[PDB]
Amino acid sequence: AISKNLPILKNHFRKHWQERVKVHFDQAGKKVSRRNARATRAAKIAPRPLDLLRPVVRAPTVKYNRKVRAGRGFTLAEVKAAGLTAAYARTIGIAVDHRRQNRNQEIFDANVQRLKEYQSKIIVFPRNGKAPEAEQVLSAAATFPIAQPATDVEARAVQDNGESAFRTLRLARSEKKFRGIREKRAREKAEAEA
Amino acid sequence: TVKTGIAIGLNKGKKVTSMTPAPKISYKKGAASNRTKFVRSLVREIAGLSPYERRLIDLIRNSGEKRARKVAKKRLGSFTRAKAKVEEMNNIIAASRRH
Amino acid sequence: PSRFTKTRKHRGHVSAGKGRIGKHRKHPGGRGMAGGQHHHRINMDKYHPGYFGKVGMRYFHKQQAHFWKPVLNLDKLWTLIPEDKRDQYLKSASKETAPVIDTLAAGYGKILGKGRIPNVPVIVKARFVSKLAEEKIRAAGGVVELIA
Amino acid sequence: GAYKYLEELQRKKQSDVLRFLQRVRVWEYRQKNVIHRAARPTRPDKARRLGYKAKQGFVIYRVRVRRGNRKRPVPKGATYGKPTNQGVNELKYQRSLRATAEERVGRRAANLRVLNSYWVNQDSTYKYFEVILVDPQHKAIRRDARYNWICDPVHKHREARGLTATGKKSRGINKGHKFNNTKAGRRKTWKRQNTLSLWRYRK
Amino acid sequence: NDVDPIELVVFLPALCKKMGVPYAIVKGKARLGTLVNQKTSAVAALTEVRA
RNA sequence: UUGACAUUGUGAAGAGACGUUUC
RNA sequence: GUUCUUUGUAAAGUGCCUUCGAAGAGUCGAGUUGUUUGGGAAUGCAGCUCUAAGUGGGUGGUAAAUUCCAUCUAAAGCUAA
RNA sequence: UUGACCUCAAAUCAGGUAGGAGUACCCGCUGAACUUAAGCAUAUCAAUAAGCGGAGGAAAAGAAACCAACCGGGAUUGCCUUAGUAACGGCGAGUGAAGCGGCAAAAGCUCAAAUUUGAAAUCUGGUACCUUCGGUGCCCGAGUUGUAAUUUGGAGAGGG
Ligand SMILES: [Mg+2]
Ligand SMILES: [Mg+2]
Ligand SMILES: [Mg+2]
Ligand SMILES: [Mg+2]
Ligand SMILES: [Mg+2]
Ligand SMILES: [Mg+2]
Ligand SMILES: [Mg+2]
Ligand SMILES: [Mg+2]
Ligand SMILES: [Mg+2]
Ligand SMILES: [Mg+2]
Ligand SMILES: [Mg+2]
Ligand SMILES: [Mg+2]
Ligand SMILES: [Mg+2]
Ligand SMILES: [Mg+2]
Ligand SMILES: [Mg+2]
Ligand SMILES: [Mg+2]
Ligand SMILES: [Mg+2]
Ligand SMILES: [Mg+2]
Ligand SMILES: [Mg+2]
Ligand SMILES: [Mg+2]
Ligand SMILES: [Mg+2]
Ligand SMILES: [Mg+2]
Ligand SMILES: [Mg+2]
Ligand SMILES: [Mg+2]
Ligand SMILES: [Mg+2]
Ligand SMILES: [Mg+2]
Ligand SMILES: [Mg+2]
Ligand SMILES: [Mg+2]
Ligand SMILES: [Mg+2]
Ligand SMILES: [Mg+2]
Ligand SMILES: [Mg+2]
Ligand SMILES: [Mg+2]
Ligand SMILES: [Mg+2]
Ligand SMILES: [Mg+2]
Ligand SMILES: [Mg+2]
Repeated sequence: AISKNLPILKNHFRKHWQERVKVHFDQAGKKVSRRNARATRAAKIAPRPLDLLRPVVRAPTVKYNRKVRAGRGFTLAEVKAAGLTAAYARTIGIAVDHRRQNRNQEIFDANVQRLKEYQSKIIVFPRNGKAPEAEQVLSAAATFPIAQPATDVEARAVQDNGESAFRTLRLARSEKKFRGIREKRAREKAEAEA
Repeated sequence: TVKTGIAIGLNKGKKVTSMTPAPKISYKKGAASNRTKFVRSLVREIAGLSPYERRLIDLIRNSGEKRARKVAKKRLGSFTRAKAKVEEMNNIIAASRRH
Repeated sequence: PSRFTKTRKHRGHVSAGKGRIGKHRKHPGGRGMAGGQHHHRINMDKYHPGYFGKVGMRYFHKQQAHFWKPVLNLDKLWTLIPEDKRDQYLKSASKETAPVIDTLAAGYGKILGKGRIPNVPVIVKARFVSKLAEEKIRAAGGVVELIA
Repeated sequence: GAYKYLEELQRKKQSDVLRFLQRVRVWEYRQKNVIHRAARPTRPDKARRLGYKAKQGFVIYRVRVRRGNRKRPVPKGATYGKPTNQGVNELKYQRSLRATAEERVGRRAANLRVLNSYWVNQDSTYKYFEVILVDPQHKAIRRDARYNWICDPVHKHREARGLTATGKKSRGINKGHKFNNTKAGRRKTWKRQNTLSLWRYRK
Repeated sequence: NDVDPIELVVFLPALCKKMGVPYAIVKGKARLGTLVNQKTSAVAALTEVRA
């Protein structure tokens, strides 16, 4: 039924919903599991650090490309440009990704930079048994953070070349719209011949 | 490809010093190669023409290249697929005529 | 909590609060939005005009935040510059050591012209500005740098 | 490589060489039982391609299945229900006849595990399939590191669950927008978006 | 002359033909087997041969 | 129940479609 | 952390040059029918009819002809949390 | 008359395997109506109950015939969110996801297609010995209608 001045609700409960209620009573005790099993992973991983070294990556969509984001892997271009093989890189602390390419130098250069800076900061133990112990560092990600670049300085000079920025956009947009139309009227200029 | 650095318009997008990434062989997936180019030749003259193929070339040297295409589009399920088949006929027809 | 509830007050009066003539029956008038065009029409017109019928264009597989373009007014603008750093730029009032504000970095996507700012030059970098917003900036000794 | 020729010869099913072959073979296959043991893969280039390997432990079966829609097994047509569900004669089975093929041999050879199958012939009445199986207790496979995975209990009757190739087809497993339901597994993904998650500190 | 399936071998005389290669459709897939110490051999062809 | 398509192949008389070919 | 073993003239990685670079068919796809899906000139699934190709093929949430662009590599498989 | 091959059989032949149970959770098939719409048939309930087949300690999914239209992203699963939104709907009742973003966990791969052709290099079994989840030798068989090795698209192969 309908009455009084209230908003029209849309509560989808016409379907035996109670057969499927997930009440996270285990939110607490699962945190303990997620720990206790991180703890005991960190053990048998010897002195290795739980997580792989991961790239900088720009992050997709017009909504988000302003920020920068840890990607999945390092490309093959960056790995050889770091002077080592992908196949061996996996066996250290490094994540590789055969799909995913470089079309941006400033992410490449800054990623080969990570790779270099990473090698220099870890000690790869020799293949036998005895070693120089070393303490166990848990995160690579803590150790090698990703930060967003520089884009500009705190202040510069006002430089007004006179072009209104609004109008620059306007004309820019009009350009798009009719380019196709113009692509036509021109074609009939060729077809307007004797 | 040559981005204007402006956020709208006929090639919008922030300017980035570009690279041009090593080409994937996966992009060469349907690539011919002398191997298949040979075998598919040899199967043709062994196996021969197929029914609709036999009428396809027939419409060709008769009721135009047009009418043959319409049949070929109905028969194969795609216009593009038809034109590419009708073409393949004309080359067979080419061989039979001028040997 | 139930202790404060009205139904505690009602115990011992027949029929709860619901009456003798008119009961509390099991859905008079129908469940949910029934009879909107019919017996529940007087409430639907008034309180919910517009409810019925289509209007406008359809858009399959629409992706919100293809249209991500959050707004910022000159009305603020100077909020984007860190407080303590602000005073400095406020008096320096220079066209030569003018402050730069990367609005897109702040998370915005268009500057709009509401309100007034002081005569101080600002280099404002953004995607899209209002014809009036850039007019005010330009008139305060600043400029607009289009970015992406 | 004689195979590359076969692969490309097999494509010309309307060629006389193949018409003739198809015509003579669909008769032979019909006079044998609905299900029988096959000597050796009539499509050696094809069995191979699906993972078959000519050795001790790979078995090939051939099987007739009946072709057409599924007549709703309801008594005298009577649906007893709304008119939507009054259908009988135009209803199509959600699995593929090849799945019905795989499933039928797999019960006859319940001591083997089903690896894959492929078409070989059809007619108005039957589609014909050769199904490739593998013995999980024959040492040639138990020691083969490439195929020992199928000895695991987790692959028992994999064809009756749709883990086979036709099985993952009809079950609609594939990446993409065209497979939003059916992908993580139709029912499972349903139960997901139909479950009510309440945390301890309600949000 | 007796290979089943025949599709294994049909394209051969024509594969030979295109290359010049001399061929013969000998009788006996079991005869060619004996020829290589097996049970059946389908095909058999020498290339070198002492002078 | 009627028609099409599929299962569907080989040789002819014909009236037919412009020695092939669909009736 | 010890000790038998027993492996080699054999396995692997990397630099430039050059020539090749095989990639799954009664499938993909299309019609039509039923079913399903938020998927809307048709989201998946199936039945019958048609049935490909290799600078091919698929996808790009409005059908079609035409021109471009972009993005993966189907019709075979394994795999812990 | 003798010996092979192909196909098809038989044995209480030699050794194995399947069934049946359980089924909370899992992979499919098959499939309602009560009910809601204040009537009702489309729709709803519900791609649910019931019925059938098949697994495990998880199952399934999984290294893109993906997402995207960005400066792009990068196996799968899941939680937070996208969002009661785009969209479906006698456009009525009602239904109703996806992409990005943060997180948990992280792992990558191998066949088919290739001349080993200067060596079928591969494998079951029997059998003798031993150090027995097996090693070695011998024999039969399997296999050229292709068992090994190298190669799987990220590549890679043949030569210098
Ligand atoms: Mg619980
Ligand atoms: Mg981690
Ligand atoms: Mg009172
Ligand atoms: Mg009272
Ligand atoms: Mg009363
Ligand atoms: Mg009254
Ligand atoms: Mg009223
Ligand atoms: Mg304001
Ligand atoms: Mg039937
Ligand atoms: Mg399978
Ligand atoms: Mg190598
Ligand atoms: Mg493929
Ligand atoms: Mg159904
Ligand atoms: Mg449909
Ligand atoms: Mg597909
Ligand atoms: Mg699997
Ligand atoms: Mg016995
Ligand atoms: Mg059972
Ligand atoms: Mg019923
Ligand atoms: Mg009820
Ligand atoms: Mg009712
Ligand atoms: Mg009522
Ligand atoms: Mg009633
Ligand atoms: Mg049930
Ligand atoms: Mg069951
Ligand atoms: Mg168990
Ligand atoms: Mg677990
Ligand atoms: Mg599994
Ligand atoms: Mg791949
Ligand atoms: Mg992903
Ligand atoms: Mg109404
Ligand atoms: Mg629904
Ligand atoms: Mg994410
Ligand atoms: Mg191999
Ligand atoms: Mg080389």
